[PDB]
Amino acid sequence: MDLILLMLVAVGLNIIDIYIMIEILIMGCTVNTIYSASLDNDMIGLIYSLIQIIIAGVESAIGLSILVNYNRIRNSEEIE
Amino acid sequence: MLFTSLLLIIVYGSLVNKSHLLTKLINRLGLIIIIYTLLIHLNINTLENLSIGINMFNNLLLINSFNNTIIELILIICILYVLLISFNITGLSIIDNLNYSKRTFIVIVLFNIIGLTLLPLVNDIMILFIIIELQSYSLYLLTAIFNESHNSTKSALYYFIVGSIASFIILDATVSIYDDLGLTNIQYILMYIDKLEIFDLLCLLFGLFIKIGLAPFYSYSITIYSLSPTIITNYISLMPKLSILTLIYIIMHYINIVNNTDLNYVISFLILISMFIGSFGGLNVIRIKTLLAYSSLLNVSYMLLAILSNSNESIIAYIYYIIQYSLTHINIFSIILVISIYLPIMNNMLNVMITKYSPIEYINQLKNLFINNIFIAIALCISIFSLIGIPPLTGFYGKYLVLISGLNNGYVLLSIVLIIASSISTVYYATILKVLSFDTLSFKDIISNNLIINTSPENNNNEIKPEISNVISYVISSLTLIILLIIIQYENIVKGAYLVLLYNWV
Amino acid sequence: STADLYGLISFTPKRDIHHYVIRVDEVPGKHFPTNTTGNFGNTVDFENLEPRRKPINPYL
Amino acid sequence: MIASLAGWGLFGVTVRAYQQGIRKVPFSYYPLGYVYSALGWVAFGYGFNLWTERNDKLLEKRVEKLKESRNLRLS
Amino acid sequence: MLVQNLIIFNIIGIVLLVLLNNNNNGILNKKSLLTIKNELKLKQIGLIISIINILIIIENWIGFNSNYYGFQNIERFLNIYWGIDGISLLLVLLTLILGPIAILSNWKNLKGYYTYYVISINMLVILMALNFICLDLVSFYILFESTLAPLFLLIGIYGANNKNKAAYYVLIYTLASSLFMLLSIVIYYIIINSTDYIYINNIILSINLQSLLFIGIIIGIAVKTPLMPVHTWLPTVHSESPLGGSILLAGVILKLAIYGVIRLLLPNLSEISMMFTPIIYIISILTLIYSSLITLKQTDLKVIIAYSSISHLAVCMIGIFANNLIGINGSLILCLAHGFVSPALFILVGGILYDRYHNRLINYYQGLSTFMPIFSIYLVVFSFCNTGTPLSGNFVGEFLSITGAVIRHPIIGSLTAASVLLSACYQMKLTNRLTGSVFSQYLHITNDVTNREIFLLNWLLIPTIIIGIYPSFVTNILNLASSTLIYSVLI
Amino acid sequence: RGILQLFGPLGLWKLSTFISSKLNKLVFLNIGFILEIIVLSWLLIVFKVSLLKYILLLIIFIIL
Amino acid sequence: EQFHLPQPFWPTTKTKEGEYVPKDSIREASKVFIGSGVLLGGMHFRRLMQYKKGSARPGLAKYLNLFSLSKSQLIGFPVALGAFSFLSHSFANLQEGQTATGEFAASSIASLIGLSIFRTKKPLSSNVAIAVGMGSLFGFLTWAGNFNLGDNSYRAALEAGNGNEGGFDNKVIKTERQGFWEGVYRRPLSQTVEDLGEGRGIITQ
Ligand SMILES: CCCCCCCCCCCCCCCCCC(=O)OC[C@H](COP(=O)(O)OCCN)OC(=O)CCCCCCCCCCCCCCCCC
Ligand SMILES: CCCCCCCCCCCCCCCCCC(=O)OC[C@H](COP(=O)(O)OCCN)OC(=O)CCCCCCCCCCCCCCCCC
Ligand SMILES: CCCCCCCCCCCC(=O)OC[C@H](COP(=O)(O)OCC[N+](C)(C)C)OC(=O)CCCCCCCCCCC
Ligand SMILES: CCCCCCCCCCCC(=O)OC[C@H](COP(=O)(O)OCC[N+](C)(C)C)OC(=O)CCCCCCCCCCC
Ligand SMILES: CCCCCCCCCCCC(=O)OC[C@H](COP(=O)(O)OCC[N+](C)(C)C)OC(=O)CCCCCCCCCCC
Ligand SMILES: CCCCCCCCCCCC(=O)OC[C@H](COP(=O)(O)OCC[N+](C)(C)C)OC(=O)CCCCCCCCCCC
Repeated sequence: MDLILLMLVAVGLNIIDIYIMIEILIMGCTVNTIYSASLDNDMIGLIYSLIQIIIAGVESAIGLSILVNYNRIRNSEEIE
Repeated sequence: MLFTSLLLIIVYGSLVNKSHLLTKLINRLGLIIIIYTLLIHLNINTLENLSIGINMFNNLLLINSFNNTIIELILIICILYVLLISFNITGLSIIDNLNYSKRTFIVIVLFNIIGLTLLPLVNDIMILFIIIELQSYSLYLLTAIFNESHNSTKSALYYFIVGSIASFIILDATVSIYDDLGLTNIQYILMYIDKLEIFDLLCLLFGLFIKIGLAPFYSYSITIYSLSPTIITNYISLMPKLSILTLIYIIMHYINIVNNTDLNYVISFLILISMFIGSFGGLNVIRIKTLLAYSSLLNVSYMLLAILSNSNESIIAYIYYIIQYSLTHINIFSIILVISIYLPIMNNMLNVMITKYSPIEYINQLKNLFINNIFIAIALCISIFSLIGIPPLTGFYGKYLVLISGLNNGYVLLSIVLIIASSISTVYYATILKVLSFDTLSFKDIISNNLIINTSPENNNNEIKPEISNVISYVISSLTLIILLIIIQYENIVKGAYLVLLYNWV
Repeated sequence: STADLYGLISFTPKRDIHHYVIRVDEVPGKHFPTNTTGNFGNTVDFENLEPRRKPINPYL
Repeated sequence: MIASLAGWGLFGVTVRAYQQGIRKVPFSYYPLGYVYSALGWVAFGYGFNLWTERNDKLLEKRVEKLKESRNLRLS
Repeated sequence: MLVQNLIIFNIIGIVLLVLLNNNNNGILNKKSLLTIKNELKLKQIGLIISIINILIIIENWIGFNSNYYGFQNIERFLNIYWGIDGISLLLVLLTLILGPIAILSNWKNLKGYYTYYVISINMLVILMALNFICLDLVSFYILFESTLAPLFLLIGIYGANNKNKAAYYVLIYTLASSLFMLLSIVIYYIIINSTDYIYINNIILSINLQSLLFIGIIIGIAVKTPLMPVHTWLPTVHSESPLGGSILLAGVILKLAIYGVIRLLLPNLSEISMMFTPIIYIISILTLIYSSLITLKQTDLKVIIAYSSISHLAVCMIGIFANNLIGINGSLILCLAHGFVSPALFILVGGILYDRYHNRLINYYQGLSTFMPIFSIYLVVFSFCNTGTPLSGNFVGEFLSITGAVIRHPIIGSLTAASVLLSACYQMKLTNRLTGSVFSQYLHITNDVTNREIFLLNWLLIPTIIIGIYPSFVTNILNLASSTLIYSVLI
Repeated sequence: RGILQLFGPLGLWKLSTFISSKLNKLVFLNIGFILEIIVLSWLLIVFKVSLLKYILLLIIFIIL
Repeated sequence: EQFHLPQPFWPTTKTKEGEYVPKDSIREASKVFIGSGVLLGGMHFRRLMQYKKGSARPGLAKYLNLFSLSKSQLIGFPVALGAFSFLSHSFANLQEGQTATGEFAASSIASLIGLSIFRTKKPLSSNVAIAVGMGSLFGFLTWAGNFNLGDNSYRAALEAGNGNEGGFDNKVIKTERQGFWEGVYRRPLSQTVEDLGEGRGIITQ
């Protein structure tokens, strides 16, 4: 069911919904890293997992700021 | 030098008052920083010492002669770009003040230069993910530096989403390699190069192919380059390719150890499509930056053929091609920024709107450049004929060396296709030359008192006032003659490329 | 002479999964942050380590 | 080496002369610019000659090992 | 003492013209004296430059040995080796001779920018001349395609109404095809590590690889001679390019394909050239026959001359691919003779009639001998020279090329004799119309051929007659060089 | 003026106009459009390489 | 005595007589036909859901229309690809190997079969011209050696000792024909007679 690109329907029809999809996709990689590190008893993989969480948080902030300013520009006359 | 000086500039810029003059002088400070960085790097890093390859910072980074050459190229090209914002490009306040409006312009560039230089040096999958995001985030900020521009913010929104998906693919590939092997250091992974899924590295390359606008992911790159300001498009369309292509060559160098034929075919398939879209795509377009975006896609495809072959001749071909293409890229965008002073002023059909961010936006805005400035027009013609591949310009030798690597490794189909694509792309390349000069003899006896340059006041009616500032005109003059007169020193330059080794030794 | 020179440089030596360059100069595990002596599965003796493979510098 | 640096200085005069045409000034405008331009590329030419002379030494040393590798292949 | 002096002098010549004309361009609103009389003093300097270029090769000609086998005047310049043999020496002289002739043709018939035109013409003459004295494939290709950039701008700026279409045709036809020749050159540098003329002539490649290399090289050559069916660009370019551009294109550029066969095919791909010879003859014979019949239906005056060059160069391709000395010498003789007669026909059509009436349609002209007797004398004489009438160099070239073709292939090579009839059919039908009947009702009486146009016609006619009556001036130089190209094992 | 123009400047111009018109409609700013193409490229990794020519024929079919 | 014609063909690895186990044309073609139909059919239904997810947003509709296929295309594409897979395998078995002639025939016929389905509202000659064009492209693809020559490249030949690294020697004459990428100083005269034949200057005048 994945090869027919079923996930393209589960994503909503708003720009912020695309942002949510990216966070979920990146979160799946981090969960996989924790899964492998825990089985191996490897703290190096848990270091990688922590880095992925911190880096993904930075990505969300930058993307939101661009989207905030993009919404600001349209409602920017502010004559009142 | 970069990191320490960046912190000082960050604090200093926020302390002094907000003004165009201080921002321009701060931009010159950034120019000195990059120049000092180049001097320090050249003092300690040499080609001979780095031939073996030296690990750094607990083997997280690995520098060799191949990596060092690109870093030196990155610093040099960044110096030429800062000259645009550190000096006048047209001499007119209404046009030039855009570069001096944003104080964080030089700060964001210094952030990206750190990412660009460290990316080819990555030796761990963890630091690979960290650095690729460091470079990607800096590009998003630079694309959105003009936050009062609707197109600039829209492009950055597009850039963020496409790059984030590519970063996820890159992260997904590295995580899958860790699951199979449990190791994060690349050199440790090379011990198991014959026991890991080699198509996981193809997933890694797919993320890198997105970040360089390769087909089928070309569409976002063309849209972003056309909408972004010319001063921003000049950076974001060249700098990411300097570092990512170098990293792709290293990854392909490791992949060729197992020599997976299926891996080569998939990359060949993407190169074949990129040559089709790169050539036929630019045939029917009216924007100059849209035309250059297709030109960028086509030339990256030519370099990828050298990268895919990954042999001794590929090192010579790639190093030469990336250096000469960057110089041609700088020269063309430098001329485009300057020639905005020859635009006629209305004093209407098609209701054409031109903004201050992209004064030159259409190919036909280059009309009568042969009459307006014969030396600048010839400089553009030399650059365009280099992209075509007319010998003995720098462009011909780049394609000549790429063909050598492609045909030596047996890529007969791609070599023939790249030459058909070159002929097809010559059509839109020649269109630029047609606009510049083909109406010279009919418009020689014409009067133009409505040009932008005509609005510039004179000093005393006796001073010989040049139309162009000293710095930008000198850079165009230097780059044009290097492209034209490469035959004089071609033999020695290739000998320098002979000594760039990626673990060849003997 | 020029043809001979280009033949030497342009020749790419064959690489395979049995012969290739790995840039590791030492064996890890001589010191761990804590609990260095684990299940005694580390059989590599650093007191009698044989000489490592050294990288070749063609210019030296 | 003087002839080499003379050529590099000649190239620097060409760059300045080509700059004058770009800026639309007579070629005698500020003649001191040619002195600055020529000495700038003389400095680049001096460094370029050192780069090429150094590269020739490095190439010869590597060629010796390549010939040894070729002899083993041809046997 | 040749390439070094030729390049340095011409580069200094280019700089000299640029400094003088572009000194006062700084929005001076000036008048200046160099621009007086349509920039006479700038055209004169460029004309002097072309004359001096001829003297440069003459100094090396004095030391040329016709009894010495191998390249002479071997010189290293720009990391490239340059040399001269019998075949190269004559082709260089022809290229440099047409320099002043091309400049003098557009002396006072350009709308402006004479300095740009003069520099472009001299640049093209030197670049084409250097292409005959390079000693490797890479250097051959560099000069083979370097002429495209000056020629593309020259046609697009000084061209006729359809100059835009002509500029696209010459740029794309001659580049897309030459790139296939570059592939064969790249293959040589991969498997032999060198593209030197002498080095690659002694190497025998596999019969399959020689077939692939021959096809790649012949595509670039066949488009440039040109041969059917890749010839359609040439009539468009000639009908729209300026007269000086037509002279260089018809007199020099089309001869590079014949010289390309000498250097790139015969001595290095000798085994596959024998196999390809029947195919080359079939293509060239059809090129000769079809072009002559197509010329009978053309209405543009300059297009008719353009198609005539295609038929003659088909004979040159036939002669040069014959495996005997008679065919090879005749092909080289015909190239030299065509290098003078063909520009003269363009001068008569595109330089004399066009500069007065500005219309190239054939329906406007008839009975021109009534008020232009001097024009008709040269038109008739050059028409007979173009048709291969004896006492002209074209007859010597055509007869030996036909004879060499019959020696190479008695059955199908006999068809080359049809050039004697077919060439007279279209050339005389044009000349008979232009001189016969009453003077045209659509033309006003005006000046006959002026002194400047008399000079151009006379000094293009003189070499043709000298070669035609005493071709031993040319044969003696060529005999030793041409004998090396023959491949045969008689036992 | 016939077949050599069909296999020449006139024929290639019509071919170029048809192909370039299709490519002009593929370049527009749309998150859903570029997202599907990126996800579609993942099928190249999944598919066995012997199917590349079938993909190549399929791509040409969509140009029509 | 056949005519002596040039052979501009790149080297290909040959299988001796008795080798080349044939390919099951039906099974290989059925996998492509079924696989293509499920994906094209599956994506069509998925795109219908995207239309129903929202139909008042012009941006989404514009991109969905580009990827949308007509009913004839959803049927024609799997049939054309399935026919291509069958004919390519069937023609390869006849010739004991894959050739550009067989791929030209397989591509042109399969394209014409497909074109007759989803391009019904066009002249037949128009579909023949495209089928010839499509078949020629894949014939050129096979002639060039697919995406890479593989072990028939010069780099592979140079590693195996079949190159020109050792130079050339006129004093050594090899009766057997040299390699594709190998060059020699002097060749046997018998080989020249094989390539060209007696006649216009070989042996006899
Ligand atoms: C002797 C000198 C020879 C020099 C030239 C040699 C090459 C000659 C090429 C001949 C083929 C092109 C000439 C004929 C094409 C004419 C195109 C045309 O007529 O219309 C375009 C056609 C659709 O037809 P339509 O738009 O309706 O026009 C009305 C027709 N009654 O649109 C179509 O249906 C075309 C098919 C769809 C597009 C297919 C594209 C696939 C790739 C084609 C090959 C490109 C290869 C490029 C390689 C480098 C880039 C990878
Ligand atoms: C089943 C999933 C979808 C198929 C995969 C698509 C993605 C991979 C293809 C790579 C190129 C990406 C192009 C962008 C994706 C295409 C999206 C699409 O399908 O849009 C269809 C587009 C518009 O078609 P249109 O008819 O105008 O609109 C239909 C309205 N009823 O029609 C088009 O114009 C799209 C075609 C773009 C041109 C690509 C050409 C690639 C090169 C093919 C020839 C190869 C060149 C070498 C040939 C010789 C090889 C030996
Ligand atoms: C209006 C203007 C129109 C154009 C006019 C052109 C006039 C040319 C001027 C004469 C020049 C001259 O004489 O150059 C000669 C000198 C000295 O050569 P050398 O030191 O022996 O080097 C060896 C030369 N070999 C190999 C031929 C023997 O080389 C130079 O300086 C070269 C100038 C730089 C060319 C650009 C390529 C190198 C870039 C390096 C960084 C990437
Ligand atoms: C040792 C190596 C360096 C060379 C020494 C000189 C350095 C420059 C300082 C001098 C002062 C100056 O540059 O003054 C500025 C001048 C003049 O500009 P203008 O437009 O006439 O100004 C107008 C002033 N009026 C009104 C009086 C006329 O600019 C130049 O001449 C530009 C050339 C820069 C120098 C050459 C650099 C070459 C680098 C290329 C190698 C990669
Ligand atoms: C053999 C090596 C030669 C290389 C260098 C040649 C000179 C380059 C131009 C610099 C000077 C300049 O741009 O000056 C312009 C000159 C002079 O023309 P003008 O009528 O006075 O100019 C108009 C000004 N008016 C109207 C006030 C009088 O015209 C040229 O452009 C001629 C030379 C270029 C011809 C070919 C262009 C494309 C080159 C592509 C290379 C692959
Ligand atoms: C192997 C030998 C190769 C020889 C050369 C190949 C054909 C060259 C055609 C000249 C085109 C030209 O001139 O481009 C200019 C022409 C302009 O057309 P126009 O004349 O104004 O009429 C047409 C315009 N209308 C209808 C308005 C009147 O635009 C084209 O056609 C654009 C497509 C050209 C692509 C060429 C790529 C060739 C690929 C390599 C070979 C497979």
